[PDB]
Amino acid sequence: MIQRTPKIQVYSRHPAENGKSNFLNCYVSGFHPSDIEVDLLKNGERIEKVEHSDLSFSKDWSFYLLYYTEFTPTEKDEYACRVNHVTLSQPKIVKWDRDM
Amino acid sequence: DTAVSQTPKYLVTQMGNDKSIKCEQNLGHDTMYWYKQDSKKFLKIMFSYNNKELIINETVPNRFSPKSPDKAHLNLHINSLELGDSAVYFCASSQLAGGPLYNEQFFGPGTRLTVLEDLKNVFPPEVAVFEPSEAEISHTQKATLVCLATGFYPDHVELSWWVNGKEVHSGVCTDPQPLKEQPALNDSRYALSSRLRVSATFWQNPRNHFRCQVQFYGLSENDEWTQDRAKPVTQIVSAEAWGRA
Amino acid sequence: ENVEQHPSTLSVQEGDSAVIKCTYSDSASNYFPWYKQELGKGPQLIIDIRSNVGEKKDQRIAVTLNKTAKHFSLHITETQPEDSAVYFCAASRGGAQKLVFGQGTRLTINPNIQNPDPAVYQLRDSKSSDKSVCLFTDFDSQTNVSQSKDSDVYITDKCVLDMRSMDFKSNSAVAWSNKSDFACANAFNNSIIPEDTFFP
Amino acid sequence: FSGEYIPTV
Amino acid sequence: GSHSMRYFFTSVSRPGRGEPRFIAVGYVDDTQFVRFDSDAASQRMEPRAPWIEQEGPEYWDGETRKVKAHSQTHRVDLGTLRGYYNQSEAGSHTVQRMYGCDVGSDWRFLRGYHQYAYDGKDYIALKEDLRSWTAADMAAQTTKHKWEAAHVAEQLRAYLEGTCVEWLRRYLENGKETLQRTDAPKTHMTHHAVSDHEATLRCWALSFYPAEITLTWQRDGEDQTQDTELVETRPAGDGTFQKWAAVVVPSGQEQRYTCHVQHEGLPKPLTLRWE
Repeated sequence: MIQRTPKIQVYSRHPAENGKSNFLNCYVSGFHPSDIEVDLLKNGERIEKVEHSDLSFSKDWSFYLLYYTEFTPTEKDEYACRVNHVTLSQPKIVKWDRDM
Repeated sequence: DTAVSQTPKYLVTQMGNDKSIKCEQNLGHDTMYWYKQDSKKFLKIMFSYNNKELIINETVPNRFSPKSPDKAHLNLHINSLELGDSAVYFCASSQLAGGPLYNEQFFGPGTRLTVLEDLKNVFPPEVAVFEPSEAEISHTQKATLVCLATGFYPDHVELSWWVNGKEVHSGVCTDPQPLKEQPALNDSRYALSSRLRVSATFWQNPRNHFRCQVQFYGLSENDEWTQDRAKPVTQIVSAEAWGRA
Repeated sequence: ENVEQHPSTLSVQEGDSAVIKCTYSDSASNYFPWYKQELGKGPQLIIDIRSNVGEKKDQRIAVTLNKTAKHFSLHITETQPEDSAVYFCAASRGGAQKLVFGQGTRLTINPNIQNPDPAVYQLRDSKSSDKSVCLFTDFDSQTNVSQSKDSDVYITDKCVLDMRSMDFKSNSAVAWSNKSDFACANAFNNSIIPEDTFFP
Repeated sequence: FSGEYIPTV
Repeated sequence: GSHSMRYFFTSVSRPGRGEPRFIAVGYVDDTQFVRFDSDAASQRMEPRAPWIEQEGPEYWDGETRKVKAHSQTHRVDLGTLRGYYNQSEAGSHTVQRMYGCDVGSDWRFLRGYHQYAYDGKDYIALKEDLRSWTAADMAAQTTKHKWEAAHVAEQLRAYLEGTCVEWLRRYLENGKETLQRTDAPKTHMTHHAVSDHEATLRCWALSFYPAEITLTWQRDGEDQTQDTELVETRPAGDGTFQKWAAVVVPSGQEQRYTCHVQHEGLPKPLTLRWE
């Protein structure tokens, strides 16, 4: 009955050039149990054509998942990753950053 | 002591009726099972239940409806009956876990079920005992009694020898399967034979009582017996004899 | 999804060896038990094989596994009259998966007969129900009994009782009928013993 | 391939 | 030159809401190549790599059956383990299982695995020699003995030493090009101040496969972990991976803190710094 809370990483597949097509990845990892709720955000709004990886786990049995969507980034647009868990008070929201 | 029990023993009704079978084990097992063993002794797994949870399902003529209330009980309700349900249904239970470490499946005594187009061709048996010829009593100093249980349908009998109010097995041999009195027919009655061989000296003593006792399994306390006929209720048919000199 | 049990029936003398050979068609099966079914009662595990061990033996019965060829066999060495039963071989993949049964084999261990004193005696009754019945008892294992060529003369199959106090086994058959024309003298069709059968 | 055999805890 | 096949199994119990959720995935090295998800529609084992798509019907029929049988087992266990630990039938629980085999540059058997976990914690697992067991608690202790007596190892091992490895070879060559590629890290560096007069230094590794890579920041003769902040290697979704390491540094000696980037597929190791 152990509980690890998800570590979150937001970034794109390739480098972030405005105006040409890329992928917005959200990597949840190191968490337990397997139930997790993960959404991607465009300027505060929920994205719908969002796929995810198949569930897997580490050497320590903690789970990891990759949520990802196809997007062309812009000046204005800010993207964000929202992740809710059993381990989490309120949903945790993480903003994209082209250099992290 | 401990076992996989299963009621009723035999059972007989006709097409499109509704019947239910139960089963229980106090072995303390994970799993329980249901097998159908058809006319020619072939066993086929039907369902299974690990901890109320159903695993095996094979194919569900969904007339066939299992039900496992707790780990230790397991019932099968069959609805709208088939002449082809004429089979013997076997509860069993195993224990999955530790490998399974212990793989054997434990069987119940089976619930025999024959389903008919028409219950009027059901009959209880006539029981004859025949006292040993004096021929063999000289030539061997042993005495074979012969019992005849005849004219019954379906093949639901249990024949036994009682000697002096105790049930006897030694010296007994009972026919492995019946004869059909008309091997031509589908509806044919049956005829069973049995043999009790005793010492000639044992025979020659009329404080000695021989009873051939055949259990018939028939119609219950709900049917439609409409006729100038007994009503083949599950019943016993006995017949006696005494020693001579 | 299939298991072949050969042979369907099998007769063996009280001394000889009995071998039933089974072939399963799956190749990922790794559990092979044999079930003994005495008389329409609940099948019972006599012996099973898991590990890989190409031979598991327990006293007078033994199992072989040659899993590459997809076959496994029950050996009954040391036969006896009790050994008579219907034997079933099964194969499964272990764990929560289904056992698959063969057609099963009908095993008769014909007993070794005493000092064969074959005879056909006639018994009578106490009577309501017609007949006399005729008893062809004591004969040895090498006699086979076939039926009548009558619709009204009833002959049962060979059968073995064991008077256990006097270590005595004996065969017999029953034959009964309606005929005023019945009598035991020729009641049995067949090839009797030569024919010593004491015919009082 | 993936295991043809698998035990039961 | 090392390789590996690794199957991953997760079944998680849904009290009241049907059967348990069951997800299974297969990997060679750091490529995923098959999957199974019970909630999915097809209810078959699925390809996730082109070189396996090659495989004929019996392979796929076959893999579908075994992986289903994997969940039936896990399903039984789920109850069994409730028993073992004395647990309400109302809680949910997670069973995890992973096994597999490693080969060397010779593509011969090196190592074997088979491990098991209840509620994300060690239960029992197969020890290094594929013959004895390590149980993590009182419950698995039960299971150890029973397995020892039940000869469980003896079978798992034939798979792990044999059929596992046979196939890992088969896959490696049918997937000649995907599996034995060696995509080296596209590196660079970044500057972020925070502070005003210290500054964070970030060494990037990108588009590299497999995922095994070392990022160190330094002395300027050799190393540093005051604040070499380092993040979990992460996937791109194209088959390759990413990582970075970072140091916060005093503002006018950025020019003697280098970053080293070791990886397969790099002929000679890369040293990298911000002039």
